[PDB]
Amino acid sequence: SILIDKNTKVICQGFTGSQGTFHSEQAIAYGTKMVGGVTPGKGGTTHLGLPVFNTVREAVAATGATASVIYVPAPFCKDSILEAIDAGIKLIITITEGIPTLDMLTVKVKLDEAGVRMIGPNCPGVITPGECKIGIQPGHIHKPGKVGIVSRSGTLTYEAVKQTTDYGFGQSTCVGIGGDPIPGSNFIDILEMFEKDPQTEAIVMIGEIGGSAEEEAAAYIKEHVTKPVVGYIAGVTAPKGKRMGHAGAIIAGGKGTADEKFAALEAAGVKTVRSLADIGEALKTV
Amino acid sequence: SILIDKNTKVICQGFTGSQGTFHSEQAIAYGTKMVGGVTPGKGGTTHLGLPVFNTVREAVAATGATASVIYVPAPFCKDSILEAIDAGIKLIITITEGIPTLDMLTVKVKLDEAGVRMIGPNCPGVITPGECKIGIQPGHIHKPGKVGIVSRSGTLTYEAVKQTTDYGFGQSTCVGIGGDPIPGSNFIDILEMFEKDPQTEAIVMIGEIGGSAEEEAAAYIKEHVTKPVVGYIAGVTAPKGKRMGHAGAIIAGGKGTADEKFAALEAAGVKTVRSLADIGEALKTV
Amino acid sequence: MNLHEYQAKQLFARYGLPAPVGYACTTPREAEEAASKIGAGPWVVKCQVHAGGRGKAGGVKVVNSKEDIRAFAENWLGKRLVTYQTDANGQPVNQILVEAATDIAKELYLGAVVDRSSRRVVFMASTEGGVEIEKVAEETPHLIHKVALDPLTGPMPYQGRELAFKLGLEGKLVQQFTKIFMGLATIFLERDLALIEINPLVITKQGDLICLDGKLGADGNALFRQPDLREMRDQSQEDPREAQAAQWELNYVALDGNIGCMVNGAGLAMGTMDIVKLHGGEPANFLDVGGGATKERVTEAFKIILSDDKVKAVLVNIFGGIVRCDLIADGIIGAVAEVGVNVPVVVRLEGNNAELGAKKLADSGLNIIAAKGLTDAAQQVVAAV
Amino acid sequence: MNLHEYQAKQLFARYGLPAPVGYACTTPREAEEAASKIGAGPWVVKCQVHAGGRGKAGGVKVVNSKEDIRAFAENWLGKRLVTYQTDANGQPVNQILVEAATDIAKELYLGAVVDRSSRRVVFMASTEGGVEIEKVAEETPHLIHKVALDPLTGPMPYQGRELAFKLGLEGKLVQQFTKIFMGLATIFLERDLALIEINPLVITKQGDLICLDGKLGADGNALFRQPDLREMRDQSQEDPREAQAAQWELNYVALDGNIGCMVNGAGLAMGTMDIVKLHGGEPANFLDVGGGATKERVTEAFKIILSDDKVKAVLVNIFGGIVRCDLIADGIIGAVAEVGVNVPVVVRLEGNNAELGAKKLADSGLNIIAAKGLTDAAQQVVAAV
Ligand SMILES: CC(C)(COP(=O)(O)OP(=O)(O)OC[C@H]1O[C@@H](n2cnc3c(N)ncnc32)[C@H](O)[C@@H]1OP(=O)(O)O)[C@@H](O)C(=O)NCCC(=O)NCCS
Ligand SMILES: CC(C)(COP(=O)(O)OP(=O)(O)OC[C@H]1O[C@@H](n2cnc3c(N)ncnc32)[C@H](O)[C@@H]1OP(=O)(O)O)[C@@H](O)C(=O)NCCC(=O)NCCS
Repeated sequence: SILIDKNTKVICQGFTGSQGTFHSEQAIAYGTKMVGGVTPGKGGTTHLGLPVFNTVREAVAATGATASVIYVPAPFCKDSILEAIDAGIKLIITITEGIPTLDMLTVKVKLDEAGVRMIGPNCPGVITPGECKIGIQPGHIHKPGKVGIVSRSGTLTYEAVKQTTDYGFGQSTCVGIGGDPIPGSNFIDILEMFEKDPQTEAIVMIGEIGGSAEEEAAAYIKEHVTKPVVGYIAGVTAPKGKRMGHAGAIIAGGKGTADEKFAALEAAGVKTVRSLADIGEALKTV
Repeated sequence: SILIDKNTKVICQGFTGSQGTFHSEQAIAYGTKMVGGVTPGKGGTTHLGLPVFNTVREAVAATGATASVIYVPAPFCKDSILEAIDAGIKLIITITEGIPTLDMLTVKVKLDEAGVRMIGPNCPGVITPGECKIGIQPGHIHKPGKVGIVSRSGTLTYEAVKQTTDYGFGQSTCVGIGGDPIPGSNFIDILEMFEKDPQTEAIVMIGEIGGSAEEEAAAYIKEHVTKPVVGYIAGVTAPKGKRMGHAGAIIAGGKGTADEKFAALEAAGVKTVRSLADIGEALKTV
Repeated sequence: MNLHEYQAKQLFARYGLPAPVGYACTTPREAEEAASKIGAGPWVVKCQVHAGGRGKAGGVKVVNSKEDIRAFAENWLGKRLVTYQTDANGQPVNQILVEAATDIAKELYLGAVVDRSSRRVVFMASTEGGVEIEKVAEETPHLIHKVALDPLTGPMPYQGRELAFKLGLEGKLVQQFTKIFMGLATIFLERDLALIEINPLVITKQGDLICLDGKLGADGNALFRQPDLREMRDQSQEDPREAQAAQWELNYVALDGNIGCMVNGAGLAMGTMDIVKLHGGEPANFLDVGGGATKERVTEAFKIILSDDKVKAVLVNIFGGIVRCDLIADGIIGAVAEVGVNVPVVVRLEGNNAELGAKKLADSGLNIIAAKGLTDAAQQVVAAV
Repeated sequence: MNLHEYQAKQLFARYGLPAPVGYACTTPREAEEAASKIGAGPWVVKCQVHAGGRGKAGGVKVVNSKEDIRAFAENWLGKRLVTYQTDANGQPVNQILVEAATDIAKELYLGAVVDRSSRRVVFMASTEGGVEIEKVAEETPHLIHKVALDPLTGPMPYQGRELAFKLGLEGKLVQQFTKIFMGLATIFLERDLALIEINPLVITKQGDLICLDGKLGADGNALFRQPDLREMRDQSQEDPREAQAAQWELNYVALDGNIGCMVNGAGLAMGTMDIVKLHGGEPANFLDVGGGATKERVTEAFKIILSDDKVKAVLVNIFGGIVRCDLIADGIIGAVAEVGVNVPVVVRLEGNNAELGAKKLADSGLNIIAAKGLTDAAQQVVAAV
């Protein structure tokens, strides 16, 4: 498993909001170790049984949490990511969609300089089937197992989760890297973790149009990944030039098409599947 | 010797200016390996026999220089430091006095992130008696030898240079860290170099009022410096609250006085000398 | 979102960057009165649409008399201009730009975009002005120089001189180019843009730099903090269904196909259209249900999709959500009767009550086919059509 | 350089930060007309000098009638106010600030400085308002909270709320404090300041924050890019000799002593006065020759130093330079005759022609003593005096 586990103590920034409440009730159900949360102004209260603090530092000194999940609207996201990092959290998982790209540009530089990890933004989050759920995914589809999944899309991840469960494989850790143009973690940061994960026997890598990370990964895989990777790319039928729902989903400059990416995955010796329906199958074969 | 040597190939940013011309003629005389220089607009010409380029990158690709000395007026300094760093120079020596502190604040952060070294600003520069002179100091006072000097003031350095030459010791490398509030290199970055320098047998450390670096060094010495260090601090008679010529020379907040610093040097087991005239003497004794 | 030329130009003016003197006009009367406010001609008259390739399409002319102004304005105002970058319908020209003609000595290219690969804003310059920069990259990629703004420091003049020199500019033009690099980088940052393209940036017969064309793209996600820019959007330039879809939290993009896809998830919607393509179908659109598949939301989605009339069957495909698979099947069954869909709908539900829901669908009696899995769902519509 | 209170307040206004309504006045007529422009009294009248400790010195009073306004203004305009932070002469009060009196519920302390140790701008807040923050640090250092602006990101609101909470503020005041933290950090950065001290920042009986006092320090080195701030300097608040010295590229600071020091190098000048102190002397000033020791520059230096009349001997001490040790000795010998120095001058020259130069001095016949080394030079003046 990578990133999170039965031991990760987590706080929620945006705890008393709609999504913050909702999806925190589910993590709690799941057995996730939510130790408390943050909403400025509401400190001193208690929500879902957990204590609510005024500033992330207050929360961290009180609870010892090292991870944080952020359900704060775009306009204040960058301030809440920066606060978290400044308070000594080492893992940030941001669900928030709609963050301005330039806000992300700077936060990423700070993330890296400070060595803090962010999953997201605009992402379903993270699950280690069996121990930890932080995110919005429906946990009843998962099963503790040996495949690790990284995706650039949420529901698309659920298709693969449900195949690898049905074919009996299950999952080490499912990771959604988000659909924005500049995410806090790319494929490479994540493939490197899976490769080093013993519970991880094969890797499912789901991507889509736009950018060049899949390509960038195609080439890191070839050189540094020894487990088998089955890759699927959504987008082949996408118009050139339009944003396909996800903010980073757009073929900009006649560049970053579905077909280029499949084609670069093959070379790296990746088992590209051209029908999302065959992820189960192909892994069976691996 | 530290930092520079008979092999360091150097370029000058501000080459065709008054000070740039003057002090470049002297380095050249000294045997310093000036390989060329930069003045935007004057590229394609030649000055003091050396080629003049339009951008520091142009100069670096042409000559292979790894050090640069900057004689560009305050208003454009930060842009010229940033250019140098971006063009792949690893050692910057800035003479320029009058740089706004906040310009220095940001440049320092960039220096450190990029691992480039700056000596200065507002400093006499650097000399390895015998091989290299970059700076404004009068080279005829020096003598190749075994004492290493770091100072927060220029002419004050000349007093010690001239004692250690007369007492027959001479110098490994003389380093002026500048008199501004936020220099690109402090005492500690430099003591660490001398300590590791075999040609360096004892260290002369000259400081003055304001800041707390001497103190910060007093405490690094105690733990990590095994050669003998003789320390002198100029300022004892300074009024509290006024800037004493150097921009960083001011007792701000009744803090950073001459006496505190002597007192913190003693503890570290430093041979404080209360008369600048006895630096020669005290080292004789060490 | 995109800006009109005349709107970029006016921003350039606010920041002190050079552009020709020009007027944006809405009636031919205004277009021919501009002639004498500008000067002696000749003049350039230009159709204002968001798309490129206007020059080639006839939407840009140099003219010699007020009479020819009035004539261009009369020939275009209210028409749709179709350019190689617009669709079959082109875009409505509701505005003409009349500016002073320019004495072109040389044409350069100055642009900036956010480089995903480096995670930086990157300005690119080149000597091949008046040409799709895409062609120049694959073709003479060495004829393009770049710099990258540093987030800690903001744009700096050495970056601007650096590029000025690379372009072989010398003298007052180096500084002139520099100021223009400083101003654009600042507009970029201050207004949350996503794209700048000055093509051509022109050296005049008189030795000055002047941005001749201007093409801005703002970042939709920052509009919450760019009120002025919020106000400059021209809806008329967009497929109205897209904006209509967004009001009900959906993400439509229309296409050329007989098969409709309603899915929850942009990644899933794309995977779904690809699965339909792959089994011989031709998807007619991307639709990504943003809010939970409520009845009312599900209904809208039907309207939008079926607004296109080449549509032959609808594939709905829903994996998960905050609405129970049985509740959606109701909404669907409902939408179909009330919106009056007369096309077969194949539906893949997957989640809670999936099986229960697929039974309500089947029993309904309507022409709604419950697929047994996705690959099945694909094959049936393709078949249905 | 320092700003007056009334000048800080006016900047605060430009950035939207709260301060009392007040008028800066130059004649008592203006001071008493302010009463009714402000409102009902009572009112606060305050002497505008750069120094602190005005309250204690009598330079700040609350008053109840226009008559008392006119009386304070008449009693101070043109006088020098001496505060525990000014010298023996105090500073000229050429301006009185008349503002509305304030309903003080609580007094906090908000300040920012450039922290050399961390190389960051650091804002410090505390609940002990109305007190020298120096006392509070050594005394109850835990009663002070700090944050540090990040250069990459600029001030952020979590830093402002963070501190609001630490001060125990809650509610609208947390946000109010936050806005004030955001505005000051921006003024700091945008105007190249070196120091901000709002003491006290006051919570009013009505529940709002208001900066009651304001004390700004700009960074001299940036004035080249702060034109407005350049214009706000009050020379009258400075020793005129310091500004006079700076015109001729010198760095004077006067002191209480009988012995003058003219040296080239701020580090050397300080080392020299310490060497003179150390051998029983009392230095009367710091003087750092900025430009080469030319005759004309050397002369000025004499005037400045000897402007003080407790001066008993002058120690000149020059190690190095772009002027040959013999040329300076001429300039000196010259200065002495032409400026008419009637005090012994001991002179240590060191460099090129040092020995040659010390001979011109000796032969001169004037009362100029050439020292044989620095320690010697010190002993002789101390002796001379
Ligand atoms: C982030 C998002 C979930 C917030 O929506 P919401 O919960 O509906 O919003 P609310 O206004 O209800 O709650 C936000 C909370 O943040 C709090 N808040 C604001 N700024 C904050 C800060 N800096 N620190 C902490 N909390 C903050 C608000 O005060 C609010 O809680 P409150 O009501 O108790 O005051 C919504 O913007 C969003 O991004 N939706 C899309 C999610 C998505 O599609 N993700 C992709 C996954 S594949
Ligand atoms: C830096 C300093 C030496 C410049 O003074 P100068 O040489 O008298 O100034 P000039 O104007 O004569 O020369 C500066 C040169 O920089 C050039 N220049 C300007 N910006 C530049 C840039 N970004 N890159 C390169 N060169 C630049 C100028 O064009 C000029 O050369 P030019 O005349 O051929 O055009 C002066 O500001 C200074 O700092 N003096 C104090 C030095 C000192 O006391 N140091 C402390 C040591 S203890």
